[PDB]
Parts: sequence; structure tokens; C-alpha cells
Amino acid sequence: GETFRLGVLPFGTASWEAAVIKARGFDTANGFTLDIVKLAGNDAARIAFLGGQVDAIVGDLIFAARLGNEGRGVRFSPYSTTEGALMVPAGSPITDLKGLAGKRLGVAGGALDKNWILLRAQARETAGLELENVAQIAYGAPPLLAQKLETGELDAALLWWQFAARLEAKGFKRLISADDVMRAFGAKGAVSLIGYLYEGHTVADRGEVVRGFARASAAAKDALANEPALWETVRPLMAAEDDATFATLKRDFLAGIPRRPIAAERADGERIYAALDRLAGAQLLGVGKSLPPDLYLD
Ligand SMILES: O=C(O)c1cc(C(=O)O)c2c(n1)C(=O)C(=O)c1cc(C(=O)O)[nH]c1-2
Ligand SMILES: [Cl-]
Ligand SMILES: [Cl-]
Ligand SMILES: [Cl-]
Ligand SMILES: [Cl-]
Ligand SMILES: [Cl-]
Repeated sequence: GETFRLGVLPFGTASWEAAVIKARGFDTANGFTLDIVKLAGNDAARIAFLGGQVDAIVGDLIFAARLGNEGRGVRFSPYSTTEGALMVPAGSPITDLKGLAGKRLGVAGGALDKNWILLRAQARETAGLELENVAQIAYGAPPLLAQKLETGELDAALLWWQFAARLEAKGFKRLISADDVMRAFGAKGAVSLIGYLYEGHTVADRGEVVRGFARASAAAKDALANEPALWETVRPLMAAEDDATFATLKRDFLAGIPRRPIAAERADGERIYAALDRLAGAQLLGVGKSLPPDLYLD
């Protein structure tokens, strides 16, 4: 038949809907077999994608835009409008971004993470501060940063949303989300910065497998949003034995399910990007002043 190789991170949320697609036969329903390919980290996943070893990964719009500017045929489709979360210890004196001054601040995903670009942009706009000038920044993969915030080696951390949910039950609070920054900018609606990235070659030569997968994913998200029993099936993949954690993960995932037309999604992306290029020109030097053309999957 047709196999679609999807690269997933072991601490990512993409595995959850991939497991629904397989369990419910939504790949079969669309004439293909989904092969879930476990990749160690985001840097490993990005290389496998550059190396043509998968048909898709989950990644951010900026990286997709950068790969487009750098010459790739990558196509983006919205995966979630839920992204980022600045976590501080409960009762933290930090009530504003200025409070980060003189603190050890973890940043998940490195110096070019989409959440970091947004946070830096928000801080320059609302206070003319360069967080990298005042805060002791520590870059690293999300699991490490979550662990070090728990152990007190860090005073705050910008983490992927799933980790923030688990930290609340360890006595941690969300100072701000990446969704917060973007509503502060004045975005028209919920905006997906996390997407499926489809390989240019697969789009060109196996376009129906791509559409079949995109349909399978939307059906899985739809099922998760309409069948509360289905969640207890995927719980083993969620690392959520704790009950308040499980409920918080479910609530944030549901809130993130993209429900806006690609046209509206693409237009908010273009505007939010051009706003960020004015506040974070250096970090996006690999991407350009504007989003590549035809980046969004039709
Ligand atoms: O900022 C975030 O909250 C967030 C969440 C997730 C996620 O849903 O696991 C990903 C990312 N970011 C991300 O940038 C990324 O490349 C990614 C890959 C995967 C995955 O499951 O394979 N999740 C995510
Ligand atoms: Cl095949
Ligand atoms: Cl790997
Ligand atoms: Cl590509
Ligand atoms: Cl379908
Ligand atoms: Cl910059």
C-alpha cells in the first residue's frame, strides 16, 4: 500500500493522536499505513527531516519558514494553538518579565525557539529590556529544563506546554503563555505556531498520502474532542499517572485543537511573523523578513 513515516518526540504530544490514528484505523480509512518513527530530540528530528528519513515531523512555523528560505520544499499544517509556558515557583515574587532580571531562566529549544522569540519580543516592546542582557539564560531540551526547575537549579523556565501542566502539581505557576504574548500583540484569533511539517518530496510525489494523513489527524483530534472515553485509552502515552496532571493535559490539548480556516491561519501567521522580525531581527536572520511563499499546505 502506502506508508507514511511520521517522526515523533518521546516527550511530545504528537504520539497521542498518532496512537488514536492507529487504534481507530483512521490511517486505513485513508488508504495508508502510519509508521510512527521515534526520534531522540528536536535536533535529531530536524536532521532526519533534512535527511529525508521521515515524511513529516511536528515543528514550529519559524523553523518551517527558515527551511523554506534556506531552499526546502517544506509545507506546514496547523497542529496546535497551544504552545509555551513561562513557569515560576508558586508564590514567586516574579509578577512581570522585569522580575526575570538577575534570575536563572531556562529556555527550552535553544536560542531560536519560537516561544523565546515571542517572550524576547514582548519584553522589548513592554519594557525595552533584552532578557539575554539581564537574566542568566540556560538553554536546553524541555525535559532537562523541567527537571532543573523542579530541583531549584533554575528560578524560572520557558517550557513546552505539556511540562507546565505537570509542574503545576509540583507547586509551579504559569506566569505567561506564548498564547498570552500573541493575544497581547493583538492577534485576530488563536494562531497555530506548532504544525505538521511535510517533506517537499512527499508533497510532490505522494500528495494523496499527505492529504490522507492530514485527514487522519483531523479525525483523531475530532475524536479526542468528542469522545471523553478515548482519552483513558491514550493515557499510558501521556506520562500522567497523577490525576490533576492528566486533567490539565487534556484541558490544554483540547484548547489547542486548531479550528480556523487555513486562510485565516496563514494571515495571522504572516502578521505575527512580520511583527517579530521588527523585535527579533537577529534570531530570524535564517528565516527572512517575511514568511516563505506557499509554506502552508493547501
Ligand atoms: O511550545 C510548545 O508548547 C510545544 C509543544 C509541543 C508538543 O505538543 O509536544 C511541541 C513543540 N512545542 C515543538 O516545538 C515541536 O517541535 C514538537 C514536536 C512534537 C512531537 O510531538 O513530536 N511536539 C512538539
Ligand atoms: Cl510506501
Ligand atoms: Cl534520533
Ligand atoms: Cl522539504
Ligand atoms: Cl478521513
Ligand atoms: Cl534580535
